[PDB]
Amino acid sequence: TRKESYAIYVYKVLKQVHPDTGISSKAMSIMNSFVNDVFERIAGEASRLAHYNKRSTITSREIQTAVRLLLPGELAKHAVSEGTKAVTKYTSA
Amino acid sequence: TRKESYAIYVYKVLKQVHPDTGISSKAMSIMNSFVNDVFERIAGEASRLAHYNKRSTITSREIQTAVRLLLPGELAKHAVSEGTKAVTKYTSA
Amino acid sequence: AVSRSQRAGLQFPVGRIHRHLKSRTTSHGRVGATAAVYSAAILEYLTAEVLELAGNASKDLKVKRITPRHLQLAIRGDEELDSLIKATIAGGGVIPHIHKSLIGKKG
Amino acid sequence: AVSRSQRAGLQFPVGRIHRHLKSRTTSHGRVGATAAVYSAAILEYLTAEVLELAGNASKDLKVKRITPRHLQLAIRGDEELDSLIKATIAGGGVIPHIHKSLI
Amino acid sequence: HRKVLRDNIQGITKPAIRRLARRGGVKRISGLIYEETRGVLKVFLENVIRDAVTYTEHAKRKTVTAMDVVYALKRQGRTLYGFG
Amino acid sequence: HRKVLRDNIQGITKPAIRRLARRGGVKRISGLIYEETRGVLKVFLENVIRDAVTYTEHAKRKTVTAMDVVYALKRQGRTLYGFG
Amino acid sequence: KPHRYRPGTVALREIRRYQKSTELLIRKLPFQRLVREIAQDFKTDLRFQSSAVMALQEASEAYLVALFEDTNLCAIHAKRVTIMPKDIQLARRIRGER
Amino acid sequence: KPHRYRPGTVALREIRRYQKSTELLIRKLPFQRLVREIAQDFKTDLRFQSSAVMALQEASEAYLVALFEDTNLCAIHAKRVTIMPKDIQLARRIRGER
DNA sequence: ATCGGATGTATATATCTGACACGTGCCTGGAGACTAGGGAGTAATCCCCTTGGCGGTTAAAACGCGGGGGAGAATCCGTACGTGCGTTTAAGCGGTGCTAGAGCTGTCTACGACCAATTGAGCGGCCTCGGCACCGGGATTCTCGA
DNA sequence: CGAGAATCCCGGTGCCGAGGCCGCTCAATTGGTCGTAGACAGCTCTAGCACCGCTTAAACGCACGTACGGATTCTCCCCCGCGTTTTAACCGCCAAGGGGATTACTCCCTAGTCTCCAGGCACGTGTCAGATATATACATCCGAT
Repeated sequence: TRKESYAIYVYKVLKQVHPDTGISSKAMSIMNSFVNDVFERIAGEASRLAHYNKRSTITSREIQTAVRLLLPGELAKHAVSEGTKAVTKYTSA
Repeated sequence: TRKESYAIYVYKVLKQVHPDTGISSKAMSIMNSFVNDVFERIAGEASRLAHYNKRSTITSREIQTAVRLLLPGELAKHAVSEGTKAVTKYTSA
Repeated sequence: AVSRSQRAGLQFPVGRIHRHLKSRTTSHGRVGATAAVYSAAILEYLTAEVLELAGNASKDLKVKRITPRHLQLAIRGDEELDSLIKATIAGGGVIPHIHKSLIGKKG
Repeated sequence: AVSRSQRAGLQFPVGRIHRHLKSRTTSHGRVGATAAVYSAAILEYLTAEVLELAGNASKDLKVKRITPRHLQLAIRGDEELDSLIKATIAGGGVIPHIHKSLI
Repeated sequence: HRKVLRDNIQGITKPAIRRLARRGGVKRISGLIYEETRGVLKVFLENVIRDAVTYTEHAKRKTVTAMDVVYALKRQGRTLYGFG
Repeated sequence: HRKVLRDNIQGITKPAIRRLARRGGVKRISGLIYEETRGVLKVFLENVIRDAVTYTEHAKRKTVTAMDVVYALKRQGRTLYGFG
Repeated sequence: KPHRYRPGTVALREIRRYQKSTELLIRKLPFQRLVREIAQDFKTDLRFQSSAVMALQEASEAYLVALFEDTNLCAIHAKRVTIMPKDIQLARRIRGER
Repeated sequence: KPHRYRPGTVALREIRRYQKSTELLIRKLPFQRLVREIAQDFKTDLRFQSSAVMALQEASEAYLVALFEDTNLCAIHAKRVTIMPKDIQLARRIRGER
């Protein structure tokens, strides 16, 4: 039975950021769990915030506000900058 | 401009348990907030339980497992007793 | 046209709770009819449990109405209710208690 | 046919995340296309942030592959990442530290 | 229309801190407790107010509300009853 | 097919508790620490196992699983990484 | 000589009074001014609701009372009757704040 | 006379060893037996997965290590080097468990 | 201060293996192309309530001083815990066997959602008088020093 | 081991907030239809459980000694209690206008349904990164001087 995982994308990012070092199976599983946890937090906060303002659509504003609420400080600043750069790159295509 | 609240139901329960006692507005608001909090906790736990087993519906089994997970000990057993008695009464009716 | 909340012998609403539950499930989510009836029974029991203890605390103060102070006394005094409710009651005060060593004069 | 993950210049999937986001809304939710792309870039940045710190500690130990021990060192070494991640790493050990009074 | 405030943390006076300590149930208080308490209160207020400001800024509003304050407190795991 | 166990908390020996304390970073230990630690560990295990048993009961299964254990630990706010 | 109380009995009387009473303890106008001063950093020219200010004051007093109780526990454990900044720091460290 | 270390140095050496190490510390078979006995009360005739037992062991060890760190902090605050049940109780009380 | 054996600990040497890393073959799910409609943005308007200011009053804060009780430092006793040795115990590893129970596929069958009236339940506004806040006067109980 | 002071009851006065009543309107009830979620039945085959024997690492009990936890005094200085003098919070009242809360209109963005084909998942195989010994080199430790 097919099971979905983030291992390929994590390995792509690892090869981009460090062209020589490798990874182990337990470390890959830990990274998978960490990514799942973060995504669950972001989705829950966005859904709650969207319900909070009598809305029914999850657009970029709720996700930006959610990451601002969750991530602390310069992590939030850099994440917001990366997200808006990605959004502009998408729209300008 | 209609607001919804549990004030009349709280008053009915209070008149049932203590036939000659009053209530203040602040206490009524606190009771409303507490009831909303419990409702939201129960709904979230039931939804997560349904998502865990790849189901798509909320049933009395989901609610009973959620209240057993949340309520401690004596409260849990008494609450599930009232729940099952109410359910069998509704079904026989 | 009998009420659905009257068929189960409760006081809390059943149709309103069913509507509230259906607007809380995930996408393409259904809600069973008996789920609302089961959930309303728990809410009524918990409300009746708290209100009974609050009235008992109020009656020892020779008053007729219930204030937020009486809610704090009943909730914190009980054990299981305290472990369940961790929120802050607006204006509820605290439970009087002084430590043994703090009481001076060694008596 | 151009993949949506390549138009935004990302590595994480966009269509797959869009499917997951739509399955976690509340019974009627509409999910915008731009929402998935914003969330994909957040995950990629955080993943690239941790692997940068973990990879640095692996080189300091004169070793090649990354073990769960190195992940614990990087996270606890970071102050922000320590605050964000409170979960327990299996096999990660502890950060060595001895108080002044004990010596 | 607007103004500025230069140092308002001194408004939390020594009698007020002493009354808070008495309600908490202490008998004797040292000297640096007041400064430490002012620092702690400033940090806590900064966190809560930042969360509330984010909440009210998301809604394109200009006035902070008790609902936003309650939401921030709940988000911080400090749920408050009696305000909706 | 089945068996009974009568007293198994004594399997957590004194050297094991000493090794846990050394990893925690203590230098000298008293005598009643072992009994206190056994009691605390028993309480923690009872809570976690009760939650896991509820989870595996709801699914109409007969074998407890690591996934149920992970769900119970997450529910108690003690999230564990490295098991799914 | 004029009647003078010994150190401690008046403190205990204040303990009883403020433990049985249930009103606010900090001055509302200075608290409001402090709240506005703190809030002006994040966004300029904001307006507030009285209910929001009261909720903030409620939460602040509750948190301070809880922290003071934990500090008293630490001070009692250290075989003393006076609370100290090190007691406050130990309580906050164990609770996992800073 | 045979060489004898002073009381304390071996404790520090063990601290360094077990802090740089990264494996489990309790015996797996007694832990399994204790887990089965505890679990038998809630339901009879259960079966377990080895991964589940290992996960329980890791969680228990991490919790115990954190508790011992907090207990050592309390003992240091009380101007001692030996940890005591009163230190353990104070740590658990401040953390808000019982 | 040496100083000097003893002994844990770190290094740079073969060696052997099993665990990452990559190549292949599918196949299920992501990517275009229209289409419809319902949610959200935008403009206009009403009016609630938030801000700013003025003046009197009094409770609360700031200041200063005397002193008694608590925090901290030295000094001793003894007993409980750490360090080594010689036994004794059962954890651990390596096999073998076996069946209870977790997954996986199909079949209806019974559930729950949608839609169109329709009417009573619950929300908003309005009174009103009694529960409760406030005030004044005894009664009682601590508490400190003769 | 009494008198001063703080607190607790007890009774009277007033006042505004809780409880009940009335109008009304909108969403809970009731039939009737229809689509699909899943409750069972059967089958596969995985792995959790139960023995059996040898090795040996590690608990276990005992002896001895020393250093750390309390116990006891002793000093001094720091925070508490109380009286005076400022001061600014508080309450009542007024005034203006910004911005929150509704309403109506329009438009555009996303869900749904087909086609289609190519990124990921399972599976297999190889070779080299890292366990494992180990023989020195040496960095501390503690008794002796």
